[PDB]
Amino acid sequence: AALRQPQVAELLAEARRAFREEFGAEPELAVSAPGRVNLIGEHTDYNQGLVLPMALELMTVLVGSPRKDGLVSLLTTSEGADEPQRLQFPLPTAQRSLEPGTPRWANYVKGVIQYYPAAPLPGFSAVVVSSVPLGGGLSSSASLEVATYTFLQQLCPDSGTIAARAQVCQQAEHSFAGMPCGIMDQFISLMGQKGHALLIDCRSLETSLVPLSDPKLAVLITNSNVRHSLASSEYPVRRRQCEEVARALGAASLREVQLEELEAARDLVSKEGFRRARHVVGEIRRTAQAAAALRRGDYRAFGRLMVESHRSLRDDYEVSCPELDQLVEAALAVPGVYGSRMTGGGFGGCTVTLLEASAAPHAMRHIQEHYGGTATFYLSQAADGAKVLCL
Amino acid sequence: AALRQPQVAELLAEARRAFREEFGAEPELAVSAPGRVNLIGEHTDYNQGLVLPMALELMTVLVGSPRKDGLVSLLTTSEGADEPQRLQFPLPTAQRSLEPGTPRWANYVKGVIQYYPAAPLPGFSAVVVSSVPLGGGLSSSASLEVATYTFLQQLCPDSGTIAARAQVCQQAEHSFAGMPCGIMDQFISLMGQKGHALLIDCRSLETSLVPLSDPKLAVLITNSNVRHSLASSEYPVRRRQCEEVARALGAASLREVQLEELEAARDLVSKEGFRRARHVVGEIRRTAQAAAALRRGDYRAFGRLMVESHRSLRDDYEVSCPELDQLVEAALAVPGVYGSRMTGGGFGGCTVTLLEASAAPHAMRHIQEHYGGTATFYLSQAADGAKVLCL
Ligand SMILES: Nc1ncnc2c1ncn2[C@@H]1O[C@H](COP(=O)(O)OP(=O)(O)O)[C@@H](O)[C@H]1O
Ligand SMILES: Nc1ncnc2c1ncn2[C@@H]1O[C@H](COP(=O)(O)OP(=O)(O)O)[C@@H](O)[C@H]1O
Ligand SMILES: OC[C@H]1O[C@H](O)[C@H](O)[C@@H](O)[C@H]1O
Ligand SMILES: OC[C@H]1O[C@H](O)[C@H](O)[C@@H](O)[C@H]1O
Ligand SMILES: [Mg+2]
Ligand SMILES: [Mg+2]
Ligand code: NA
Ligand code: NA
Repeated sequence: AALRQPQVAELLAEARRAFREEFGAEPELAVSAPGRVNLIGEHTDYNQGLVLPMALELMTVLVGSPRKDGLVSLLTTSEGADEPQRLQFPLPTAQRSLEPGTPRWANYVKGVIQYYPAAPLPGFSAVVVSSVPLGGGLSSSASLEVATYTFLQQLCPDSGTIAARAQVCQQAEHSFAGMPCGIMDQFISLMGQKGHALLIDCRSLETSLVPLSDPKLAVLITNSNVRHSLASSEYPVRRRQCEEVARALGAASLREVQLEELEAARDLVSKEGFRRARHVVGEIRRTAQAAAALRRGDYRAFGRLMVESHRSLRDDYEVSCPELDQLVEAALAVPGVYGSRMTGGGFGGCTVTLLEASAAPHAMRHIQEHYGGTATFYLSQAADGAKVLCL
Repeated sequence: AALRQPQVAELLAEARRAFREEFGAEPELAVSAPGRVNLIGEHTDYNQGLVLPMALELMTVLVGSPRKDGLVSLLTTSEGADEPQRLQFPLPTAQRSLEPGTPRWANYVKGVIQYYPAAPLPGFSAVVVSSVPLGGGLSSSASLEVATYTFLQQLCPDSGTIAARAQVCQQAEHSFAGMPCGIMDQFISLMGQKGHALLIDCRSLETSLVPLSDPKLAVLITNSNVRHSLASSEYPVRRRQCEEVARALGAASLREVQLEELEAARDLVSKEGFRRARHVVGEIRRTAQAAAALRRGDYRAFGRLMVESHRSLRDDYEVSCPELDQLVEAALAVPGVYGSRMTGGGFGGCTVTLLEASAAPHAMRHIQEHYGGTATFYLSQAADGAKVLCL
């Protein structure tokens, strides 16, 4: 059975209750920002590549009020954050910028405040609630960042585009969480549309909505509930390796490189560098092709490209893990599935399976049996992106 | 001088004031929906073609409150609107539906109510204010429809998609306003992102957000301050003319006819229908070429394609008028101007001019000095789509 995904009104109700308790009054302001699953296009965003994510009904809700004292007071209800669940700190000033510290979870919020481009920002009181599993590879980090950004807009309206907001949150993750992420997770949290995946061009920042308007078609997310300790360990190593292959080929990014230049420049780069870069040029072509397939309603072919994505991620990019491999195989055994693959950064988190809606019950029953650990499941539809909730 | 474009704060404050005077208390809810300019792709939307509009900073703001008495009570502050500017009527029920009546401006709101897809809808009191000029060709009609729709979502949440909202608003315009528009104006008012043009495929309802972030580039809008009612007359004539050329060629729409295939099929259709179809099929091709020029920052190429769109609308489609053609040829004589063309329906309304930012002041002097009438100007950036405003 799939996990019940609580609606915005339920999270917003728990957020109001926890806030009213903590601060002594009803909060004035509220926002939501969703998590995400990448259908295909993994380890391409920081290579100026193509990705095809959708926003989930799994989301972070922030409620709060402005203060007059220039302090920030936070409570997260998520049990997976490092303690304390409470933190206060002063707004950054001309005299003193914020610095990352403990607890680590608040570094995400500190970073978005630090880089928020509009002034004057007042202090505020806020509670965070989330149905996005922390560390699940469904972007709880981006969801928290974009909820924070969208809350700050309610206190002090910004002047810029949705791309700039995504880049503020990305910068927060780089400087304050030490995670050199690409733009995808922030961009989909902001830009998601109900009943659509987004083809995102991480070079141009052009976005194409592709309809997911088909009740025969189900996206199943399977959480391995494994988080191996290569996560924010081997991810920065892959990004730097890609960037060295590009510079040693004289390209601004691997987006500017094709498999034929790469094969011809094999002696200019490490054996490992070649393999990383082979995944990325392949993956960019696969996600352009997969987008076109999805538009024409050719699920068979989209599934094929998904399974080629998994193989490439597992062997050439080495960011899968026995648990994710086992889920992907178990899912491909089930009559009615088009494809299955790891989604997110890897070394744990979730798989994304595309299949016939009528197969979902069997798919779940099968996968859980044929999995060593304990999988949770989500039947997900493409959700809206970040919005204001008027209290 | 460009005409001042009021900010959302100034429009909220006017709407609340008018709402306090009329209904005796502060409104509970607020929304906004923008007008639009079409950069290229005219009279293609209802031919299942391509369009490239952007949302304007000109907008409609609805503020209101739910009622318990199943009544709708409305006031517009637009002095352009036909008398009376205030109106009360019951919601439709099982037995009885709303019908188009008088005043005509209220039919846009009656229409969105009648075809609003979710229940139950309470009665409501609302004030509308607008900075979109009524009848000026920047789609005050779609702006009013989308702001009404977005307001109805606050009373009674809907569960369909962004495209289904555009269709409800299009249907209201067809049945209640008697104007068989395509989907462009409703779609951009819903889907507009600040700093972006929207490439809409009106066959697949696929959309691409294309960035417009060269601040040396500007979009000048010149209102002719003319409108002939050769327009409400000839729009539906052009539409059926297009439908009978497709039928006569065995195609579902002119989107299925390539330009060279149409040139070789001259003998299948009237020499009038032929020229109508040549505009359309060629405008669809020009829009894909214009999108591609935008993506590589070729404003010269974009500009020349706008001028071909204009010459085509003037000669082949015959929906320009002397005022629009004087405005265009005056703009093209200004150094720094890339292109100029009539935008929207025709027979009046505005031109759109792509020029160097630093040339705009000279262009406004030249165009006015060389125009037989009284031009008004707007220097508009790509703006946001419809949204909720929290009071
Ligand atoms: N709602 C939340 N409350 C507290 N901390 C959160 C919340 N959402 C995310 N986090 C923080 O972000 C971290 C997860 O980010 P990351 O390791 O990139 O995984 P993912 O984004 O894939 O879930 C958590 O360990 C925690 O620090
Ligand atoms: N804010 C408004 N208040 C009242 N009526 C409005 C408003 N905005 C639009 N309308 C209605 O829409 C009509 C104009 O639409 P139309 O003739 O299609 O021109 P356009 O959409 O190009 O401005 C007005 O005459 C009026 O009936
Ligand atoms: O595709 C891999 C994926 O991994 C993590 O989710 C990062 O946050 C994204 O930017 C992206 O790099
Ligand atoms: O492109 C011409 C244009 O004309 C009018 O604005 C209609 O409202 C739109 O649907 C479109 O057909
Ligand atoms: Mg993350
Ligand atoms: Mg109109
Ligand atoms: Na199991
Ligand atoms: Na004049």
